Amino acid sequence: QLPYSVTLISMPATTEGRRGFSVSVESASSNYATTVQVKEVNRMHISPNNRNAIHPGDRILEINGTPVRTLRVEEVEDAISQTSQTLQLLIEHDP
Repeated sequence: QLPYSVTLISMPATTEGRRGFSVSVESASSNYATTVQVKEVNRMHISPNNRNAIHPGDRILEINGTPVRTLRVEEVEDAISQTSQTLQLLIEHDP
């Protein structure tokens, strides 16, 4: 009924604490990330090209090409917080 949009972005390496967003990770079974949802966004910490590509309520489907349901909760958060690494994200936009 409503549009379903998916965006692939690449976030360049930055300094510690400045990835530009946080997540809420729900882990239904075991310690795997079932769903990864963007919680907060600091637009000024995001490069101009990606500043309008990630919003609160968006869900992260894949991190650097890996579906998040196969990652442990710590691996998801490590990837976001390891600002020395380029971070590729597959983002499902919320309608």
